[PDB]
Amino acid sequence: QSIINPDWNFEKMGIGGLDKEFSDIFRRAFASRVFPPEIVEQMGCKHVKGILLYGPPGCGKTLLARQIGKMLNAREPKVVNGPEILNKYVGESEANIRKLFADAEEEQRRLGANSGLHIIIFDEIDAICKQRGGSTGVHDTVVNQLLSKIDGVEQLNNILVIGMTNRPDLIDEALLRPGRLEVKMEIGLPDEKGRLQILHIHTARMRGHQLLSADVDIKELAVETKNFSGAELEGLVRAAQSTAMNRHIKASTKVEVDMEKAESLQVTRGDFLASLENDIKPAFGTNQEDYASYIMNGIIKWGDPVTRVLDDGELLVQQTKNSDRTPLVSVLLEGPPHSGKTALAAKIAEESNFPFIKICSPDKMIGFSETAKCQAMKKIFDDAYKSQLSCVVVDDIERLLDYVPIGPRFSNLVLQALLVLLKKAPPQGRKLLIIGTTSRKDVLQEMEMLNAFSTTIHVPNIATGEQLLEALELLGNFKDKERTTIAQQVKGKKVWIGIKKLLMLIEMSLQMDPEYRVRKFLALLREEGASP
Amino acid sequence: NSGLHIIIFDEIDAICKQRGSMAGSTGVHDTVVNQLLSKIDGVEQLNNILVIGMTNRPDLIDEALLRPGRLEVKMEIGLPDEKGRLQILHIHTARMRGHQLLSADV
Amino acid sequence: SISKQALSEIETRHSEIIKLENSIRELHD
Ligand SMILES: Nc1ncnc2c1ncn2[C@@H]1O[C@H](COP(=O)(O)OP(=O)(O)OP(=O)(O)O)[C@@H](O)[C@H]1O
Ligand SMILES: Nc1ncnc2c1ncn2[C@@H]1O[C@H](COP(=O)(O)OP(=O)(O)O)[C@@H](O)[C@H]1O
Ligand SMILES: [Mg+2]
Ligand SMILES: [Mg+2]
Repeated sequence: QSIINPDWNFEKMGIGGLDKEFSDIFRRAFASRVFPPEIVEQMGCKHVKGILLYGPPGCGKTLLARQIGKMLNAREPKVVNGPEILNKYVGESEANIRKLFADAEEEQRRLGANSGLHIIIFDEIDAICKQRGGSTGVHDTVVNQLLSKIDGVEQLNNILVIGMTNRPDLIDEALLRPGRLEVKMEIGLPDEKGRLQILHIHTARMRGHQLLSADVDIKELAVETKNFSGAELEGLVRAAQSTAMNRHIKASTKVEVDMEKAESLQVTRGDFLASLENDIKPAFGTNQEDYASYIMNGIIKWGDPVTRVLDDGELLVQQTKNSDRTPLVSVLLEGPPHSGKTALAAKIAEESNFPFIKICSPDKMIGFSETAKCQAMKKIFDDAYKSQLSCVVVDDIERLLDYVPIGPRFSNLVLQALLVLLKKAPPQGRKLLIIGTTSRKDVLQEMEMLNAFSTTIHVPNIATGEQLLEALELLGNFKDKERTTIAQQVKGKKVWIGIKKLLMLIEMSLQMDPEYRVRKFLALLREEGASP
Repeated sequence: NSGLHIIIFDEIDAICKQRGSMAGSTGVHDTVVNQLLSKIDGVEQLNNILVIGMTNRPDLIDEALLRPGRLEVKMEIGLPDEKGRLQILHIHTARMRGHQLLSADV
Repeated sequence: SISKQALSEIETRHSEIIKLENSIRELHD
């Protein structure tokens, strides 16, 4: 008298992090299959016949389904590996769909209220069971042939279907109604305790044979890895093992010397800490490569107007991290061309210590049509809702809309997508922060895009001789005599020059012979002069 | 116990639901890529394959095809330099040398 | 639109029989 395996326990299941979801799934889908049959039959109830698991990809959805399958005293589970049923001839997909349920019907007709459970695991239910609408080809027929089997004129009572998908809203609505796939669970990214348990599960075996050094710690690794997804944790452990093993392929077995040195192999903290920086790069985490590409030549301090901007950025970050009545915040950086607004946004973003940071620039969308840009922006904004903190940077706003002064001309659709997105708070609890960057504030003011933003900041140019001299001194060019001559010539008047244009005039002037350098630099600076 | 079964693809970027984002329409109904993924790793496990992919347009490669457990080691084969050209010229000219067909002037 | 499906037809080969029975039965008799 048992429907479950006589011997089992959860601690052997190999799953770690998903505790409450498993408890709820058991309560719903297994409460009425483990009570004594007499009471259940007296009640006159019917068992649940569906489960739908959805969430971010790579967090252990397939594993839970396979382990629920290998759980029971049920026969071995069948599998429909996604698009394995499609065919070219007329009326062949339906044969494939109908072939699955044959054994269940046979047993139900042969026995009654006594047969053994049958489990069908359906991978990527989204691939085929799309909305039933125009024609879609084979989609409309397969969906009907499926909906007409789980609950039809004839009654089945010994079946249970599991459906896995990462996008939940593209499944036909009818399918997801009480009576067919009913209980739907979400598996998300794990927090600290989940990472601790996963690392223990994946390191126990090494620990068993003493192969693990005493220097390594697991709590520190759990703390330092944030927004890692399980698969990435396994990858990290494998990378550590491979690095440790390769540490010996050049010392002991390379020279074919006594393996005792090779047999003293032991993975240590060095392997992990040197493998956390050059092998694994999360998909929902900070990526320390772009910031080294945007702030090309550092952030020098040419005067006051840098400190104020940085302080304001810090204040905005601090506000967005510790407030409950204001989850969504925004800010706009603006100024004249060639002033530095993509090298002061990156710094503010990178000095926040948020677990998620992303930059969406127009440089990686050359040739795209409008809908491609819309779906790129929406995809980047989808991720930030799946982490408990974030910062998304929108760079060069005026090149996204495809602006051009003649006309004027621009893309309406991108503007509407942007205006709707700048006023959408994330699901309950989470936070956000958005930074912009533009050079034509007024044209933005015309389109009514300064109502969405909650503040603005101003980045100025070099506007006095002293600041130019300080910038030249810090950059490290020209000598004492040349410095003195430049100071005496340029002190009287005033200058108005950006800070990404000075780095070009310096180079253009540093290409003549030593005698004419200062003269050419002064001529170039004078010619490229103007006033507000 | 079975040994490796290495499979060499070619122009693997031809099948990817990423080239359709650009101006044009060729997504091969995207189902192609699905199938391939489900075979490398998935519900049913395999422990003898060394799929090697090679392509000329790295930017059109799908994103779901590079997570750990799947194709997960990238590499770049750059053009040769003086030494490489010298070596590759020597290799393709060893036959003639042995038979003294090649003149001494060259 | 790309989804194009197809129907099909079949043939047969056929063999010889009808009077071999008579010869076999006559031999046995
Ligand atoms: N205090 C500073 N503020 C801004 N940029 C600085 C500063 N000190 C040095 N830089 C250099 O200024 C350069 C600014 O380049 P960047 O492309 O961001 O210019 P920009 O004028 O903001 O650009 P865009 O015209 O595209 O809006 C960077 O290379 C950075 O190294
Ligand atoms: N909760 C978890 N605990 C331990 N390992 C996990 C967990 N979730 C996922 N993994 C690891 O991820 C790998 C693959 O997961 P997979 O079943 O492909 O998830 P999905 O199909 O949802 O992407 C497994 O080898 C497993 O070791
Ligand atoms: Mg810019
Ligand atoms: Mg899978």
